[PDB]
Amino acid sequence: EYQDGKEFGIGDLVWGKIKGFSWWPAMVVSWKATSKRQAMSGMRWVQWFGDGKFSEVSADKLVALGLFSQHFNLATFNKLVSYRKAMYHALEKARVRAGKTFPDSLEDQLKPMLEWAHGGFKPTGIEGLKP
Ligand SMILES: CC[C@@H](CO)NCCN[C@@H](CC)CO
Repeated sequence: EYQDGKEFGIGDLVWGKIKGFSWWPAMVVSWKATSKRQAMSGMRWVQWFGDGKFSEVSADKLVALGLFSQHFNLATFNKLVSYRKAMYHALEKARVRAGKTFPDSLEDQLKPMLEWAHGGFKPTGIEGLKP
């Protein structure tokens, strides 16, 4: 599955861009997770953080979550609680994968995770976000 010459494999944390939305964090999943169909060549099933829905998205409309500063939308973050919730769930997954720990509102748990992400996911850097 996903042998089409494009990047992103199962478990990869990504930003996904679907028409009419900010870049949104997601995880690349197997089509078997979706209960739908195999993805067309050149596409990936992703599951969006925050709402848990599945979309078939072109691999060219995906970027690594680790490219964080570049794709994080501060306006969307300020405007939408659903986006903030998505960030939390996405960064929590990132955090556990990287072996990272932080020292309790949504915005308060989020604060150091966001700082971590925005700052480059130190000390591991983005290699720590790998599945
Ligand atoms: C319209 C409902 C809102 C709240 O979850 N969706 C947030 C955006 N996430 C969708 C688009 C990336 C994925 O369904």
